[PDB]
This record gives sequence, C-alpha cells and structure tokens, in this order.
Amino acid sequence: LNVSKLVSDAKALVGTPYKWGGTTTSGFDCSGFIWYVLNKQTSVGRTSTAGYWSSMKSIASPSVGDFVFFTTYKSGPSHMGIYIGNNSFIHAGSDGVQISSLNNSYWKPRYLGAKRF
Repeated sequence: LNVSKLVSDAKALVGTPYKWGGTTTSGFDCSGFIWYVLNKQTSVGRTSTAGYWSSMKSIASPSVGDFVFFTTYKSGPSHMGIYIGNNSFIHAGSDGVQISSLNNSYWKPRYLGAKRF
C-alpha cells in the first residue's frame, strides 16, 4: 500500500457515523470502512475481518499503515483497524469511525496481533 495515502484517507474519515453494512462516507461498519479506504488506491473485493486475517501477512509489530485485529463480539478476529502510529488506530466502531489506543483497557486484552497488506 501507499501508507501515507492510506493513513491520510483514514484520518479524513474520523467522525463518520456507524451504519450496519455501511460502505459510504455517510456511515460505515468495520469491514465497509476497510474496503472503502483500500479501494481509494487498489481494487479489493468486499471482504470480512476474518477474510483479511486469513489473507494478509503476519508481522511481529504494527507499523503505520498496517492492520490491527481484535476479538470483540465473538472469539477470534472480529474487528480491525488501521494502525496510525503512537499506539493508535482508526477503526469503524459501533459508534463511528474513531481513533482508539492499543493501551486502552478494553482494546489491549482483546488485541490479537497485526497484519500487513
């Protein structure tokens, strides 16, 4: 990926509301946000979080532009975001596209690791 573009595109969408199944800037869900941002620079099909966990590349720690994964509403990879540096990531959460921290007491014990596109 063009990392600087990916992170710039993600940052510009912070504040977009949540919408179940949402794939536009009026409202995103977790997978729709990732699909939207990726498709600004490369053609990717609609893909679930588990699909990205299976298809991306394992890494030891995230760098800017990598993808961080979490267990939220079910066991295993069920949520993901874009790592933007400084322990922070952007994700389409249940109350909108937001910046969150890997050091947060909810996200930290739910972190499953990172992958690279």
